[PDB]
Amino acid sequence: THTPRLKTFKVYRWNPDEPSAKPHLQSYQVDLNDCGPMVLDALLKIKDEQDSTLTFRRSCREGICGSCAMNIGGRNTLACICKIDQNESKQLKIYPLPHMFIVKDLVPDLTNFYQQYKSIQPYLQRSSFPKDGTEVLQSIEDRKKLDGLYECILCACCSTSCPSYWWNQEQYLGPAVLMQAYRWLIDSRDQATKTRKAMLNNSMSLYRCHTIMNCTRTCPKGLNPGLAIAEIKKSLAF
Amino acid sequence: EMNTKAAIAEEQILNKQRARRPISPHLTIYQPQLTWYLSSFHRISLVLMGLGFYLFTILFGVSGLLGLGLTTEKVSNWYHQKFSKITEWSIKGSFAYLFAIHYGGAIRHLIWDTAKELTLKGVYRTGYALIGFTAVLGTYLLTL
Amino acid sequence: KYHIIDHEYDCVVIGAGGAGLRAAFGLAEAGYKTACISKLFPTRSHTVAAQGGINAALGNMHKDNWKWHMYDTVKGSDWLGDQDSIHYMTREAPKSIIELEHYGVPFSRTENGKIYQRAFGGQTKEYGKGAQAYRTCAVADRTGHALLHTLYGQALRHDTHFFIEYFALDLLTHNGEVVGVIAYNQEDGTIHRFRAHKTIIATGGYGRAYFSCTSAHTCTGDGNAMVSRAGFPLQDLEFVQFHPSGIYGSGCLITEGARGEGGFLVNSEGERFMERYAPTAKDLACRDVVSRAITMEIREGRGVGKKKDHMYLQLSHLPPEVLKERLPGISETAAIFAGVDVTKEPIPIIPTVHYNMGGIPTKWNGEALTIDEETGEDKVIPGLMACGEAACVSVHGANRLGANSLLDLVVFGRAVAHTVADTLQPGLPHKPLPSDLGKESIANLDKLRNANGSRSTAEIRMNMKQTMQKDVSVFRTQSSLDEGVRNITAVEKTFDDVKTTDRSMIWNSDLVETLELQNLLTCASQTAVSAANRKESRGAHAREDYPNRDDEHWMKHTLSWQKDVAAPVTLKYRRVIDHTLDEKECPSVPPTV
Amino acid sequence: IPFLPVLPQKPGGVRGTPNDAYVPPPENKLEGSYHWYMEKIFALSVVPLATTAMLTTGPLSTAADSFFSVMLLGYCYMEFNSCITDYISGRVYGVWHKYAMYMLGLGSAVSLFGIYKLETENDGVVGLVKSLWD
Ligand SMILES: Cc1cc2nc3c(=O)[nH]c(=O)nc-3n(C[C@H](O)[C@H](O)[C@H](O)COP(=O)(O)OP(=O)(O)OC[C@H]3O[C@@H](n4cnc5c(N)ncnc54)[C@H](O)[C@@H]3O)c2cc1C
Ligand code: SF4
Ligand code: F3S
Ligand code: FES
Repeated sequence: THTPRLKTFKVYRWNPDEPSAKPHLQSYQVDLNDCGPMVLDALLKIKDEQDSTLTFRRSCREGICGSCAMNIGGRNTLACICKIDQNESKQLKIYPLPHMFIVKDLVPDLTNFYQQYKSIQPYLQRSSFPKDGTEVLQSIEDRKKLDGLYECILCACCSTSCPSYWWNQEQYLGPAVLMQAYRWLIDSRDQATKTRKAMLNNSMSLYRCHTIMNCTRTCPKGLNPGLAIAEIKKSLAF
Repeated sequence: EMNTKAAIAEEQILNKQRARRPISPHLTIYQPQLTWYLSSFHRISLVLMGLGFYLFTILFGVSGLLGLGLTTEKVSNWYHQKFSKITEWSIKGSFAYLFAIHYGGAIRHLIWDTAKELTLKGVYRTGYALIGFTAVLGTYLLTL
Repeated sequence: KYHIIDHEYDCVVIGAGGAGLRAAFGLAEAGYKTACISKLFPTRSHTVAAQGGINAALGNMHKDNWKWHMYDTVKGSDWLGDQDSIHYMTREAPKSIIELEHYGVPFSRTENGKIYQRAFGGQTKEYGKGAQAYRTCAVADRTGHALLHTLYGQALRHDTHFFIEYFALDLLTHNGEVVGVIAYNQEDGTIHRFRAHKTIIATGGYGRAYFSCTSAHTCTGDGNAMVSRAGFPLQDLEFVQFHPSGIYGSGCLITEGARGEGGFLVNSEGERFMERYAPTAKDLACRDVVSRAITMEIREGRGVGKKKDHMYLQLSHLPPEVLKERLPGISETAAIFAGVDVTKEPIPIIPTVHYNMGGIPTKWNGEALTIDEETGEDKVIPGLMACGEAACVSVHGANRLGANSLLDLVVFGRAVAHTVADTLQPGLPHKPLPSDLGKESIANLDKLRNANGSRSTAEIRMNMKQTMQKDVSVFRTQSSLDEGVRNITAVEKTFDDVKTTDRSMIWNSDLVETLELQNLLTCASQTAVSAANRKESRGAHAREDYPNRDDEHWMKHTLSWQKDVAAPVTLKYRRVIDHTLDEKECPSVPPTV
Repeated sequence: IPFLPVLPQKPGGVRGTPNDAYVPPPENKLEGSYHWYMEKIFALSVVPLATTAMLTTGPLSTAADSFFSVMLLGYCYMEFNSCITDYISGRVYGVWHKYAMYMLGLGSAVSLFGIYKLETENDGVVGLVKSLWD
């Protein structure tokens, strides 16, 4: 009854127990009828019913942990939100995140990214709390300023699409870490900002941005890490 | 002491594998978008027109100390006899648009460092007006 | 063949979730050499997906008193919870939320300048006889995501040696007491052998044993099985909670704020479920009576659907600016998995497996338990503690109250950090142990790696998932439960004929996902066995052939033993505590209806 | 960049473990925040003064052309300078980041003298670029 339609996925491959080989692209034919409407539902059917040497990261299938972010069909996006077009005449190319030292197949080494998130000090730095032991006070129009900043999931689909982070990624902090350096500047209860605005005032940590905004274009959660850099620059001068 | 020999015995078996990993490709797979195709024509357009501003002034500088006596009407009539007739226009037609995509590109950038129009709807509507401004100013400079 | 690398710490923590992180900087804020072993990066866990609120009797929207919050927790468990842990978790709840704002959690504010509290389901004030209460203390739709990213930034303030992407294999036991773990460095391919004094298990729940769950992909029971492979019991495994609102087909979750502020469970004929087939008087009750309300409605035939195993829920009566300010994250998870927006048409709904109210049996101060096999009293395991979802303090008992499991992590993670500081001294040498310590797990990692049989490791997982959805379900009797015990022993016996096609050692994602099947068969065989030996119906365990609650013969927890896969299961019982910590601060409630 | 020598780099891109923080360079606001001011000054000047270089019929006055010819030098200096620290950096080339910053010294200090022979002897730089054509 159900005549099978066949799309052809083209997945990047490497195997670090034979590093003399070159990374290549391998073709898998997936029966599109008994498969889910997303790409992670198609990359898990390959691992179950075909070659299970394929490795990748996945945790929730909803889009909130940021663990299966790859380069699907040309742009950086999350593989459990990206939708297969039901048109079985064209192919699909799945790559890892661009310009990262990859580990096995589609897993990049995000170790330099976790040492740069540690260094903007992501914790509150007050010095005094109210006398009857209750919470600190904050009005609604100061709480409105954080909307669009605290809800980043740390996927690095913005950092690894920025040509300045493709070359100087060992000293430039990237658009993902420079937005979270700004979530702690404009918090109304964070009374030490003379030090937060002093580790960014060197030659290349904030000023290797040229406003070529691939970041705001490719964030899958719909945030704006390109506007949130251009308020730090407007504050470090003024 | 343990835990100090554990961060040395593990690093030497980690740095032996870590130095054989490849680099995933970055250009030649990324998607042609408007955001890095317009701000890679703004970095080019000041290198080419910037070399033509340096090179036409050291020639008036190294002939300032060293006595050569180069005048404006001397180096201008030297230019016209040199290149062919279709070449005198092709440099003239390339450098016409390279000025207009940078003169229209310096106006655009100065809005962006006051944090205005930095949404995703504003980057595209002040990026289509950059394509209109090039084709009506750079064409006007060819008639003159 | 294998590289064995030794370490030497004071308190190692397994798991870096919401409950392993809170007990890993309360430990490093006292002078201890803490270490946190995790399989994922600490902000990729399952408590990043929580979206409700944290119950606390702050009372900044009306009058409130925590003595009433104690009554709704014990009534909501149908009197199987330990009533001295309810006294502790509810007393220290205003302190452990105001403390959570001094760490910098962006709590939703009110016009006064204080923390905003919505109205959740199950809590009413004045001792169960009064109006509905407003205690949930919420960020908008991302309370779980803003609780991880603050506790992880706070555990960067102190020194805490994170060992990210290590897979813990087994507990190192010796002469009846534990001394540490043995992990597996997933990035590199070496075997690490940590040694500690008070190892703390905060792994998480098993949810992937069923076919359609709302858990993550990494929520295999990995800390319930490590304990039971050493000989220790697991407590109350048959009580599994079924959430009444999960999307058809995939199993994704919509919140209970979709019915906490305005929500109509809408049938095929178009009415609200208030009476006359399935429902009680007050709506939006505890999830036990509202999920069994649904599965009988679609059984009779009053359920909208193409195959008519399907339901509706509208979100159109609300104003569209309160569907934006208070519930924005649900609006995207209903438009991409269902393809229907939440402002004009209803959305598909089915009940799926949500939370597991069982695990390692625990005191109220974090220490694990067992029984002495002669007198049957309690007896602490020397050197092992547990906290989180993988620990059964029985503060939830038989039915977990809604939005009460994020208070479980902050309060009982703070308590685990304090009771080590009163007992263990900082700085103490370790006893010397033999050289092949942990040799049974290297022989078991090696066996699953060089496997060659007939059945693939993704086919045995489909026989287990289709069995426990069919038999061990919301409506169960002792003629289909017995069919489940015979089937889940058959799927267990064919694990010695598995097939693995990846002999590599650096990021083996076929050796990890076949160890997550060994862990999920030990957890799943004692769920169908421990439910075929409970002839009563309370909470989320309902029997078709014994429809009344027996308070005199079944007021007891259940303990279960199973050493390996395909081994016989034995069961024994212990008495549930029924007295508080202070008879003058609060009096214990009597068992009523 | 061919014909240059390269410093020995880090094996794989990183050294250590994810709890080893990245220690930032000290505050050097003559290369940081002040350099952002000497980039907007030369951009807010060559935009209006080039608009009064098409709306003029003859040449410009020597006063209104000498102020336009220094600002075009500082504009093109601050874009060749950031193409040095972006591509010929100092982790991967070492001392040749500082030598190629000296070729923007005495290869641009003799361009300032070359303007002085175009403002007094001849007429300006907009008089030169119109004289050729276009
Ligand atoms: C969909 C969903 C919605 C929920 N919504 C709410 C809500 O609104 N309100 C509420 O109060 N509660 C809610 N809960 C319940 C609660 O959020 C979670 O059950 C609870 O947070 C789990 O936290 P935990 O610390 O127990 O475990 P987790 O947070 O799951 O900790 C798991 C971590 O343990 C580590 N780990 C696991 N296995 C291993 C291993 N083998 N080796 C090493 N490390 C390992 C990993 O780091 C992993 O990240 C929800 C649960 C779910 C599933
Ligand atoms: S800004 Fe967006 S793309 Fe970048 S890490 Fe955060 S969620 Fe991901
Ligand atoms: S793409 Fe890069 S240059 Fe800035 S605007 Fe975004 S961080
Ligand atoms: S699995 Fe959580 S983002 Fe795709």
